[PDB]
Amino acid sequence: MRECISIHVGQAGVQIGNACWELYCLEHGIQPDGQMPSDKTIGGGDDSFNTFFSETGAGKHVPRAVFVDLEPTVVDEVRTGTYRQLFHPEQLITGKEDAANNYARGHYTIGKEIVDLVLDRIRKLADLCTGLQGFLIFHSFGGGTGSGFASLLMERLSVDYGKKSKLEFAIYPAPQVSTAVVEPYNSILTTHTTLEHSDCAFMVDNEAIYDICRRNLDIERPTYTNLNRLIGQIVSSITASLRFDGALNVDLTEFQTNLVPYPRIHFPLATYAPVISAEKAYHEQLSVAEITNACFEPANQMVKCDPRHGKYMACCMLYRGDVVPKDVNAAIATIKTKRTIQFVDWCPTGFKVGINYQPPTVVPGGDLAKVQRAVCMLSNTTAIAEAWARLDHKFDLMYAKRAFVHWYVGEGMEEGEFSEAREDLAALEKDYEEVGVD
Amino acid sequence: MRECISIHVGQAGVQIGNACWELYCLEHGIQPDGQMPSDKTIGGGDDSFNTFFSETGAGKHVPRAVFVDLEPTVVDEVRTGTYRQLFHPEQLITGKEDAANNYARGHYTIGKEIVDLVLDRIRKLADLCTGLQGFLIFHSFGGGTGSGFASLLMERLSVDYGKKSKLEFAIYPAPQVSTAVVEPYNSILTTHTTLEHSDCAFMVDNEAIYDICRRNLDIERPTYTNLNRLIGQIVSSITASLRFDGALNVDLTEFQTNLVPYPRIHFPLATYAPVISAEKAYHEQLSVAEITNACFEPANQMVKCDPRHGKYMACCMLYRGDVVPKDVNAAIATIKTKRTIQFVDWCPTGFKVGINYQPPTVVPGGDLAKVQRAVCMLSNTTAIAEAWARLDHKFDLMYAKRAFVHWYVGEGMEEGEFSEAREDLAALEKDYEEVGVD
Amino acid sequence: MREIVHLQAGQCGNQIGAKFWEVISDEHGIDPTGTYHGDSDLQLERINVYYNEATGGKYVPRAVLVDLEPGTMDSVRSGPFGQIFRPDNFVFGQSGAGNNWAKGHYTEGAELVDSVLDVVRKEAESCDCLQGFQLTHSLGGGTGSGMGTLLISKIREEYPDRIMNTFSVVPSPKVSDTVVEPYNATLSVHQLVENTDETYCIDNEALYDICFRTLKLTTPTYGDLNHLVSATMSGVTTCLRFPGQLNADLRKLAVNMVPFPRLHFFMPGFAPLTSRGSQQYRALTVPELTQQMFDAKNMMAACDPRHGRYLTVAAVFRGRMSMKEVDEQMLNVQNKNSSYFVEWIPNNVKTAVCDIPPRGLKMSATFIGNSTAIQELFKRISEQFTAMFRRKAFLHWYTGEGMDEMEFTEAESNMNDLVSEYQQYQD
Amino acid sequence: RETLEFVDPFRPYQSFDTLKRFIQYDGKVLRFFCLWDDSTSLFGDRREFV
Amino acid sequence: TQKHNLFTPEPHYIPGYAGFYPQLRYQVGNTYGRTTAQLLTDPSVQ
Ligand SMILES: Nc1nc2c(ncn2[C@@H]2O[C@H](COP(=O)(O)OP(=O)(O)OP(=O)(O)O)[C@@H](O)[C@H]2O)c(=O)[nH]1
Ligand SMILES: Nc1nc2c(ncn2[C@@H]2O[C@H](COP(=O)(O)OP(=O)(O)OP(=O)(O)O)[C@@H](O)[C@H]2O)c(=O)[nH]1
Ligand SMILES: Nc1nc2c(ncn2[C@@H]2O[C@H](COP(=O)(O)OP(=O)(O)OP(=O)(O)O)[C@@H](O)[C@H]2O)c(=O)[nH]1
Repeated sequence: MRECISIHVGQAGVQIGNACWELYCLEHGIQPDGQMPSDKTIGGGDDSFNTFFSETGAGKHVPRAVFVDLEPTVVDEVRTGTYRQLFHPEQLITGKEDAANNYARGHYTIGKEIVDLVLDRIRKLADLCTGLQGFLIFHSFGGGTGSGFASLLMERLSVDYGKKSKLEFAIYPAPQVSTAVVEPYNSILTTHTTLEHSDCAFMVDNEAIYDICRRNLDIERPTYTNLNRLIGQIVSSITASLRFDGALNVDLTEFQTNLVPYPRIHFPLATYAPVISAEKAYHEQLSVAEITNACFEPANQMVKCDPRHGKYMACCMLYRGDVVPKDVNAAIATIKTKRTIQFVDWCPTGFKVGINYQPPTVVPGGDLAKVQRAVCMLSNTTAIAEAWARLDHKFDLMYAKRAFVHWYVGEGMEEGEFSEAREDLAALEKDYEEVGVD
Repeated sequence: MRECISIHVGQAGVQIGNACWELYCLEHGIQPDGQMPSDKTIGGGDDSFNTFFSETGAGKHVPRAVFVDLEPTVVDEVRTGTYRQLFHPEQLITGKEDAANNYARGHYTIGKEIVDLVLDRIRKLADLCTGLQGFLIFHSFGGGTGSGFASLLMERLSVDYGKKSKLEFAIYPAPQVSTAVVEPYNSILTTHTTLEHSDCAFMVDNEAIYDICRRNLDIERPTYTNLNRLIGQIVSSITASLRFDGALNVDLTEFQTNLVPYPRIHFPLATYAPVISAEKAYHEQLSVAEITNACFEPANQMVKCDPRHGKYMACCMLYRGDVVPKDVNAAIATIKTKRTIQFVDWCPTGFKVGINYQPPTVVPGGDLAKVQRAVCMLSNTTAIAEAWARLDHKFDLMYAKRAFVHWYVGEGMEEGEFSEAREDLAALEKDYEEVGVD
Repeated sequence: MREIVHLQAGQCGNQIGAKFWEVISDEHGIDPTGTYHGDSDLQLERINVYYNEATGGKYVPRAVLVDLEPGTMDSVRSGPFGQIFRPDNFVFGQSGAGNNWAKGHYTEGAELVDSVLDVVRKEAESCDCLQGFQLTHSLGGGTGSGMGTLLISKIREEYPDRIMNTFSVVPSPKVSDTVVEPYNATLSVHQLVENTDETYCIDNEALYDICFRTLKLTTPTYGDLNHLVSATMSGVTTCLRFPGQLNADLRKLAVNMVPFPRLHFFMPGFAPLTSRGSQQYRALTVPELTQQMFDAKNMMAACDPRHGRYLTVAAVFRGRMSMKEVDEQMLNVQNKNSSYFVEWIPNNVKTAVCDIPPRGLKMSATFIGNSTAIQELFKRISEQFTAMFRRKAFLHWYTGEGMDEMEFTEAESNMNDLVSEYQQYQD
Repeated sequence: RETLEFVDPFRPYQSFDTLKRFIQYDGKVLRFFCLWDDSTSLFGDRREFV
Repeated sequence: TQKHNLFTPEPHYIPGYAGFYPQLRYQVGNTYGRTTAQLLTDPSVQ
C-alpha cells in the first residue's frame, strides 16, 4: 500500500528526525509506552500508522525510519530518551569513529564495513513493506558524517533499486556563514555525486529560518527545538496526503513528474505560509488571499534568493485544512494576473494543488499558531544559480591555493575528482541560464 | 513403537546430554524427584515419555540414554547434581583411566574390558524397547575420550545391529582454533573408520555458536550452559516429530533417505533460524518469510562455509509451531526464484518440510526467546570440503615431520593406518569434486 | 583409582618439601596437629590423590624423606608440620656427605638404596594405582644428585608404566658456590636424560630478580622463594585434584607438550604477582592476566626465550573464567607475535581452565614453557666442564672413589648431542 | 474456529498404577466383629464372623 | 573458598563416588547407605 521508509544520516540529521517522530506520534496520539489506551486501533498493523509505523500483533509501533550516525554521544543520549523503547536498537545505527568532516573518510575509510549492515536493515524492512513508494533521506550538505556516508549509501540503494523514488532533504550551506571551510569542499563532492542519482533534492537555510523567528514568530532567542518543529511541520504537511485525504489526493510521483523540468536540476524550494506567532492569530483572521500573498512575498522564503532576479518554473501548493476551490482558483488567478511574477513563457501552467481537509494541529509546549488553513509552497525558480555562483568563487580560491589538501591526499585521494566537480558545477550554472534564456 | 536410545560418549559429551535431559523434563514438566503430581500419566510406561523416558509401574521416568565416560570427575559431580535420582547408577558408565587424547589408547588399551559391560546395557535396553528406530550418538572428533572409545563401540553395535539407524552428532574441529595439536591425529582416524559404518554424521562448531551469541543473542560472555542449551534445542526440534505430531509427520528414516544423495558422504548442516534475544522478539515480529531469509543467510550457519563457494544438494526445514502451508510453500517458491542460492541441476526439488504444531517453549532460567514459529534447517552443500581441505594440509606437514609418533608407536602402532586414512580423505575431496561437477 | 607418591631428596628438597607440603595442608585447611576441619567439600573429596588415611581424621602425606645429615631432619621435624610427617618415612645414612656425587651414587647409596626401595614399595602397596611419582631435588645438589640418579634408574625397570616427574633447581649461573658442581650436574644430566621424561627448570637468580621486581621487599627468606615455586608446583597439581572442565592427567599433558623423546626440560610460569600497593591498584582482568602471564619479567625459570623461539606452550588457568576469553587471548597473542613461534608447529598452545580459584584470590593461572632458551644453559656448563676438564682439576678424589675420565667423555658427548639436537630442531 | 479449536492436536493418553498405595498401606488390616441371623431358617440359628 | 556445600543430611551418596568419607573406619555394617547413614549421623566431634 502507500508507505515509505525514512533515512536520517548524521548527528545533524538525527535530532531533527527525532522531533519529526515526536510530532508524528502526537497527531496519532501514540503514547511513549508504545500502546494506545483501552481504545482499539491495533491489529496486523493496518491503520493510519500502516504508512509510518509498524504496530504488529505485539501492539508496539515500529516507525519506518533508520537513524545512522558515526558518533555514539547523541544517539546513546536519545537511546536514553523518552521514546527509546519504541525505537529499534540497531535501527539506531551508531558508530565509534568520525569522518572528521572529510567526505571521503566517511565514504572510503569506514563506510565500507557498515553499509553491509544497514542494507540488511533496508532489505529486512523492504520485505515487511508492501508498496514502499520511496525513501525519505534527511542529511546535511555540510555533513561531517552526513555528507560522506550518504553518498556511499545513496548510490548503493540506487544501483540495486533504481525503480522507486528517493527524496532528499538537507540544510543548505549558509551563503555567508561558514562553520567549516572544508564544508564547501565536501558539499560540491556530494552534489556532483548525487546529481546523476538523486531524484528530488530539497534545501533549506537556517539564517532565514532564524530571521522568520524574530520577524513574525517574534522570538529573538529560539532554539533548535523550534527549528526542528518547523521542518517537522514541513515534512508533516507533505506527508499529510499519505495520512489523510481531501478534495484531491496527490503523491510524490506526481510531485516528481510535475516539478522537475528536465534531468539534472531537481532542486525546488519549500515554503510554509502560515508561519505566525500565537498571540497574533487570536485577533486576526486567515484566508487564502493574504497567505497566498505571504507565500509569494519574497522575504518569507527561508532561502536567500531574490525571485525577481530569477524566473519561476513550477509552483506546487498544498492547502491543508478547510478550503474551497472557488477562492483558491480565484486567488491563484489573481496571481497569474500579477506582472511582477515573471514565469518563464515555457510554462503556460505551473500550478500543482493538493487539498487536505484535516486542519494543521498545534503542538503541546510549542510556539506555533492555531492553523485551520495552511499551505506548504513547493516551487523552483532560476534565482538559485547565484547560490552555486557563491560556492564556486569560494571554491576556486581555496583550490587554487589548495588548502587542507594534505589532509585529503594524506588519506588517499587526488585532485582529479575535485577537478570533475568544478565543471560538474560549471555545467550546472551554464544550464541554468540556458533554460533561463527563452 | 516410536522410541530411540541415546548415547553420550566423552566427558565433553556428557554435560550436553545432561542439559538435553534437563531440557527434556521441562516440556514434560518432570519434577526432579522422578514423578509427576497426583495427576494420572503413569502406567506400563506409555505416554509422551514412552519415546524418551521409561516411567514404569515404579512411576520414575528413566531416560533411554547411556552416559559413558572414562574420567570419574565430571560423572561423579553430575551424580551429585539434581536429577541424579532419575539417572541409573551404572547407566552412568564411568572409567578410572583416560585415553590422553589418544584415539587408539581409547580404542585398544582399555575399551576391550568395558565394551562387554556396555554391550550388556544396550541389549538389556534393546529387549525392553519395542520399535527402537535407532540410536542417538553424542560424541566429538577431537575427543580425549570421545574419539577412541566411540569408534570401537560403533564398530561392535554395527556388526551385530546393522539393520537400524545410527544418528551421529559431534562438534566439528575448530578450523583455526586448536586446543590440541594431536586433534588432527584422532580426527582423521575417526573419519576413515566411520565413513563405512556411520549412518548420519551431523557436525557443529562452537566459534559461530559464540559468534551468534553476541550478534543477535547479544551476550558477550555466555557459557556452556547457553551453548548446550542451543544444541539441546536443536536435538529437541528434530525429536519434536517423535514427541508431538504435525501437519505432516517425518522421521529419521525419511531424513536418512531424502538427505544423503550417495554413499560415503552423509554430512549435512543444521541451522535454527529464530535465534534472538528476549527483548528483540518482544518488540519485533517473526514470520516465515524473514526467518526463511535468515536460515539461508550465510552468516547464520554454525559452520564456517560460504554457500556461494559451494552448491546445494539437500535442504530439510522442520517448521515447529503455528504455521500454514500457504505462506510456507509460497516463501520457498520465492526461494526457488532466488538466483544466488545455486542448487545442483541434478535435484529439481531438494526441500523436505516437517511441520509441527507445538510452539517451542521458553526454559526457566534461560536466555532464549518466546518462539511461536520455529524451523530446524538441515541442508547439505559442497562448500564443506574446505574443512577437510583445511584438515589435510595441516596433517600432511605434520606427518612429514612425524611429530608425537613415538607416543603412538611406543604403545603399539605404526604408520600404515595413518597412511591409509589420508587417501581416504584424499578420496573424500576428490569424491566431493566430481559430484560438484555437473 | 590414580594417585601420586612424592619423593623428597637433597638438602634443598628438605626446605621445599616442607614448604610444598605445608601450603597443601593450608590450602586444604588441615590444622598443624592433623585433625581436618571440614570446610570445603571438593577438598573433602580429593586428598586421597595425595594423602592416605590415619586414625582420627589425620591425613598421612604419601611422601618419602631421604638424606644423610640428621640435623636437617630435626629442623624439618621441629618445623610447624614435623608431626604430620612420619618417622617411618625418614630414611637416612650414618655418613657425612661432602657432596661427592660418586659417594652418594656408588658408596653411600648402596647400603641405603635397599631401604628406600623397601619403604616406597611398602607405600606403593599401601596405595592402589599411581599415575606415578614426582621428585624434589637439585641437579647441582650434591647428595640429591647422587641419590636420585640411582633411584630414578631403579624405579625405571621397577615401574616403567607410571608418571615419572622430576623437580630440580638449577644452581646460580653467576656463581655455583660448589666448584665441583659442574661435575655433579654434568654427571647427573647424562643419566637424567636417559631416565627422566619431565623436568622442571628453576633458578634462584631469576627468583632474586623477581623479588627486586614485584616482591620489592629488599630482604626475603629462601622459604619465601620456596613459597613461590611450591605455589607453582601446587598449581600444576591443582588440576588433578580439582573439578572443572579442564583435562588433568600429566599424560593428557605430556603427549601434548612432548613432540620428541629427548624433550624433557620445561620452563614454568606463574600468574598474577602483585606489589606493594597494586593489590588495591589492579583491576583483575584476563587481558591483564594474559599480558602479565606472558611477560619475560614474570619468567623465572632459566633465562629469556627472546633469544630463541617457542616450541610448545601450555597454560592452566585457575578460577572463574570462560572458554571465550582464553580463546580470544590466544588469538591475540597468536597474532601479536606470529613469527616468534616455530613454523614446524602452529597452534602450539595447550589450554586448561580450572574453575576452582585458590584460597585468597579468584582468577589465577600457571604456565609451562618449552622454548629455545636452554641452549645457553648447557652451553654455559659446556665451557665450565671443558675448562675444568682441560686440566683435570679436583680429580684425584673421584679416581680414589673409583671413577675414571672415560665416563666424563660420554656425559659431555651426551650433552653435546643435546646441543646439536636443540639447535638442529629450531636452527 | 471451534472447529479450528477442534483442529488443535495435543496427543493425550492415560494409564494407572497400584504400587505406591500398596506400599503405603502394606501389612495393614482392619478387624471388625459382626453377626448374621439365621433363625429365619428352621434348622440353623446364628453364627459369628470376623 | 567462596562456594557452596555438599554432604547434605543423609540419605544421599549413591555408591560409586571417589573420596574419603569422615570416620569410615568402623563399617561393621554392609551397605553403602547404612555406612553413610551413620557417618553423617556422627559429626559429634565438637
Ligand atoms: N541537520 C542539522 N544540522 C545542524 C544542526 N545544528 C547545527 N547544524 C549544522 O549542521 C552541520 C552538522 O554537520 P556535521 O558536523 O558534518 O555532522 P557529521 O557529519 O555527522 O559529523 P560531526 O562533525 O562529528 O558532527 C554543522 O556544520 C552545523 O552548522 C541541527 O540540529 N540539525
Ligand atoms: N562436547 C563438548 N565439548 C567441549 C565442551 N567444552 C569444551 N569442549 C571442547 O571439546 C574438547 C574435549 O575433547 P577431549 O578433551 O578429548 O574430551 P574426552 O575425550 O572426553 O577426554 P578428556 O581429556 O578428559 O576431556 C575440548 O578440546 C574442548 O575444546 C563441552 O561442554 N562439551
Ligand atoms: N636447602 C637449601 N638449599 C639451597 C639453598 N640455596 C641453594 N641451595 C642449593 O640446593 C642444593 C641441593 O641440596 P642437596 O641436593 O640436598 O645438596 P647435598 O647433596 O646435600 O650436597 P651440597 O649440594 O654440596 O650441599 C645444594 O647443593 C645447595 O647448593 C637454600 O637456601 N636452602
